[PDB]
Amino acid sequence: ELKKESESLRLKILVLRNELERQKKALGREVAFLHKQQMALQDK
Amino acid sequence: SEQLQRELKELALEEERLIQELEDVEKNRKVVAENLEKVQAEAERLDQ
Repeated sequence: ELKKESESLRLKILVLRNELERQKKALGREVAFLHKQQMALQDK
Repeated sequence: SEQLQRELKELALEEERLIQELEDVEKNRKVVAENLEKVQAEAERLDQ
């Protein structure tokens, strides 16, 4: 049943997009924190 | 019916690309954690 298979994939996609955004935002924070610590070590 | 079959194939490729992208972000987060721990381990050495 396509209409169901289509809807299933659309919902899976919506959830993945939201998940990808949250993880990208986490990575962004983690990179900035790593860089801060790397530079702190460089600087002192 | 044809269109909707072509549609289904394109949605699967998009779903797969999002899954791959999430995988790749996790790969990145893992490296960042590993490198953070090495920097912290060295900082702790110096602070003693």
